[PDB]
Amino acid sequence: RPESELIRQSWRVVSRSPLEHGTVLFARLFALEPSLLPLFQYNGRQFSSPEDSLSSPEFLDHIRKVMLVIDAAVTNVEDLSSLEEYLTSLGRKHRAVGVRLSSFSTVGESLLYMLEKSLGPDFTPATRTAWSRLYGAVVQAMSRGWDG
Ligand code: HEM
Repeated sequence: RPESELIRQSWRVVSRSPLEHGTVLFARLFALEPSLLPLFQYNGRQFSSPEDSLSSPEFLDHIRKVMLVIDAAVTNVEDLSSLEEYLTSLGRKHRAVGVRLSSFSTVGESLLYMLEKSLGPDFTPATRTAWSRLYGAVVQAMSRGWDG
């Protein structure tokens, strides 16, 4: 795919600083859907406010993990048979921690938000569309984990 290069080129900008950019993604996510905050239960404690998650090493590690999985998707943008089974398993894991599959739409919007804000004018409509397609494919693989 040649929309694979829009993804690779737009990801290089953000992939150099995964935590900063993933923080934008999660800040956006909780602004859009505050009910996701309690799903991050580290040491059986709930974050009261979004900003509390940003002081949590475990939550920031989760942002790193998310950026690593997105980086794997970018690396395999032509692929996604390398990752199908891993994503399913990642879906099952999220289902288990209580994430509703529908929340991954908000995540998608957060990721697109974050890429728009990082790329400015370089986040063309084509780049947007490419990412929506890639993210959609990632979620489709993960959705198998909600065993449907
Ligand atoms: C609504 C959005 C999400 C929520 C509420 C969420 C929540 C969680 C929680 C609570 C865990 C277990 C604790 C931890 O490892 O920190 C987890 C694991 C993980 N999440 Fe997320 N997550 C979300 C989205 C994502 C997305 C979109 C990705 C990937 C692009 C992702 C990648 C990971 C990874 C890599 C793990 C470790 C899975 C394992 O090996 O056990 N998460 N998530």
